[PDB]
Amino acid sequence: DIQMTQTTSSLSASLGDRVTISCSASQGISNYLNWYQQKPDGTVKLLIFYTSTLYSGVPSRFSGSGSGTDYSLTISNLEPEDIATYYCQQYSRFPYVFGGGTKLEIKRADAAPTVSIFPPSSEQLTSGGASVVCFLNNFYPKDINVKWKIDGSERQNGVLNSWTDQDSKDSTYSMSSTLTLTKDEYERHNSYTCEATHKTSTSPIVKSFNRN
Amino acid sequence: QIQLVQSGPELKKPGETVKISCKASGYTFTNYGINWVKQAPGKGLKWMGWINTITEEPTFAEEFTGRFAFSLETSASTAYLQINNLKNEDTATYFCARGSEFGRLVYWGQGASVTVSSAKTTAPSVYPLAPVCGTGSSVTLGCLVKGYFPEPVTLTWNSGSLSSGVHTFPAVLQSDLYTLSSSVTVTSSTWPSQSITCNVAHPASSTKVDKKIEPRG
Repeated sequence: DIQMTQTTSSLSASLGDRVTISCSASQGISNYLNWYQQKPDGTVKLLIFYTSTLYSGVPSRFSGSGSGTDYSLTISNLEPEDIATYYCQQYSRFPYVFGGGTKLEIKRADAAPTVSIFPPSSEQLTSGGASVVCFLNNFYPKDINVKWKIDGSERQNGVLNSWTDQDSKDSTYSMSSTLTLTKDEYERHNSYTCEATHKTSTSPIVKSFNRN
Repeated sequence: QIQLVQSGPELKKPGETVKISCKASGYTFTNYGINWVKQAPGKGLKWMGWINTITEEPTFAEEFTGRFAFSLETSASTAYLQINNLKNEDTATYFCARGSEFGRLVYWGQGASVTVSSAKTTAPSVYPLAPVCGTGSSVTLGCLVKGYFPEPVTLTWNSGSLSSGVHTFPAVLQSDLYTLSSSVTVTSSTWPSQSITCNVAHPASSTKVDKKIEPRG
């Protein structure tokens, strides 16, 4: 089997610009390479087959080139519907091997996260549970680090995080950090903070509350 | 008219057997072969192999030999993917794709999800998330969906009438159960002025829950 490696997993670009996605192989596959597109909903469709032959129904702004071991996919006029994950596939010799895949993302102006902290619901406390939820919505870039400090001390374990894909509308990102623990553990302390370390600020954004 | 129809989502314990069908239609079934592609959640596409629709002979990849089998029924124009002695790593979506010339994968199926777990069918615990009594232009509300199995679940705000300013976060696994959360941001002049209800529906356990977000107090 041939190792099909795409050197870039994540790629950012502004709409209208030209983007190029590369694909490398450990062996020469002699122009027997195909490109695929996987939209966010999971659907997969063939774009370019045999290195350059555009498939029936593919926009002319899509193009592929390369020879031997190195190949590339190019989109001239980047459009919002082109935001997807692209895989390269060789078929010189069995078995077929897909590439690592390159995720395409829209570049925009940097935005500070909107941090919101939430106490455990009174309905949940009756069930013995007590989840402390921290929302970090609509920020750019994607890179961001959270820190649950409890009584001034950082809480490492028990943190449940969830990240969204790039927003289809404003191209921003959002994260949901939940401090999952029981009611007994929730009443043992009384200082729940939520530090948000992001590029947009030197000092991190801090939201907190207390069950006083 | 060419389409590949696959079976629905599957729920199996570790060590069990799963069978995935791939109905071919809109063309001559014996003219092309069927490829199988595995994709773990968050991972890339993995070419499992293909099966000749004439000789009924499979061609597997490196790692898919032993517990995997390609099969078909000529009279029903349907290919089959069977995985025996299921493991945790088998949890993925399995696509079927018709094999055309130039080794291309064309007319992909919708994919059949396979979930390998020991967890039982569990209804979610819908919990309203209201901010603290303590200001600003907008106000962000939330809805906690904790400990359900399996996927999926549907969350809408005010019967889907409230779409803007909504972030539904992907379900995350915790002790074999899924936990989901969703945020909604509206103006201060509409909440708590108007009712904001979290509509959570988990069909696997026949659960429908409408949860209004009330002010803390």
